[PDB]
Amino acid sequence: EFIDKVSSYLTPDVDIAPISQGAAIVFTTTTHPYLPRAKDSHQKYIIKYRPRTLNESRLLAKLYLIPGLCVPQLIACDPYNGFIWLEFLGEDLPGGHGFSNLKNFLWMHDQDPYSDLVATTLRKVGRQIGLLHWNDYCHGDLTSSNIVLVRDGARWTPHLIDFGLGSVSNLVEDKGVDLYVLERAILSTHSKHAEKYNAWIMEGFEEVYREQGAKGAKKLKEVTKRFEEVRLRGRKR
Amino acid sequence: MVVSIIPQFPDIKVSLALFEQVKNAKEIRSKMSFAFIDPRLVCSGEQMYSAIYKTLIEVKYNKMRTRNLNSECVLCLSPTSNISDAFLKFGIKDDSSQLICLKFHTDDVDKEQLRTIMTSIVKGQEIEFNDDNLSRFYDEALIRKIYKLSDDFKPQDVNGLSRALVDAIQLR
Ligand SMILES: Nc1ncnc2c1ncn2[C@@H]1O[C@H](COP(=O)(O)O)[C@@H](O)[C@H]1O
Repeated sequence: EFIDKVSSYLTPDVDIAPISQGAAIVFTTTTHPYLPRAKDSHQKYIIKYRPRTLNESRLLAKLYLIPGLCVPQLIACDPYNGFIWLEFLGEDLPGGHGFSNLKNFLWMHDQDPYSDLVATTLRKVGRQIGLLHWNDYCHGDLTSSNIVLVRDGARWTPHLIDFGLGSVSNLVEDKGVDLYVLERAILSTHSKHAEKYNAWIMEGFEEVYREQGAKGAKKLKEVTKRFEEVRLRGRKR
Repeated sequence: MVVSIIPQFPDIKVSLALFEQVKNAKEIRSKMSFAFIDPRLVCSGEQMYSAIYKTLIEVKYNKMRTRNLNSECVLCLSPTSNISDAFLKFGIKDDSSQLICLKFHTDDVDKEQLRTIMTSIVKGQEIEFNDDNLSRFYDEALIRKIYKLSDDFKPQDVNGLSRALVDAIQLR
């Protein structure tokens, strides 16, 4: 019934392919929502439908304006019917290893992760989270599926997606919980290398804060302390 | 000139034309169906089309605020909701030397007739409505003031600037 309603809303002139359904439904389309045919610049786009859309759209727009932060373009918003159209980020990994989110990238490299490529990519993931928190934003659902790698030649450029549960916030408690959710998501694969991955991510996070002089150093101490407290309160005592 | 459709609104056509060396902007204003838009505030087709999209979403699914679709689209170019402010800032001015001529068509549009009508109104030279030509006439400093962009925002190119304007349009 969702398919009926969406295709009726869009009309038959907009192709759609469902790719994900959670507790929002996500499609891809080759049709740009407003540029004349062939005057757009990308092969495909994302349509995110909520049968909240406003919150996510507002956060995507605010984050784009922050130097260094990598988020998908907000192309169109219909808050009356619950549609957001976004830039499609990422691609299929070679060898059938899946969509280029962080989870799949780590699985692909899990037998041999000690490379410049893996360490550097994970440090860049941490930099994104560091920029987000430095600027007093919170992701709210920071798993390895919500970090998407975009190919840049032989490198990967981490982007953040899914700001449905995001917020503006200068609370260190919010920051620690974001970090803890990612740490646990990464640990949950049971990989022998999961601790090292989290270590590389934290290196990138810390680098961002230390680039902000004495003020950054003080703020970082605050965050890391709270993060340690969250870890303690995270398991049975 | 270009005639376009928004995919989910198949029966509405929009015509867009760009003019330079305009000599009679004051006259046009005094005789103000078309919208006459100041290209100093328009850096790309992406930005213009995003406002056309917003116009149709607002009118179909929320509330039209102004007289017609042409005027509603001028409002939808603005980051804020004061109608008079939008008309003043995004509409042509007495000193305008270029303009965008926009019209919503709610059959197939008679193009020869349309060109004749536009030429009877505008004293100036039509050029192609495209990004190469829009890139000649936008004023980044003015855009930054009107869309309230921070100096810390430093796009490397027009696409980067356009993306911020589209954001403002979609979230108005
Ligand atoms: N901008 C995007 N680019 C590529 N894939 C996306 C994008 N947004 C969402 N997805 C896919 O849709 C799934 C669900 O998205 P979400 O509802 O934002 O959690 C994600 O895990 C991605 O696989």
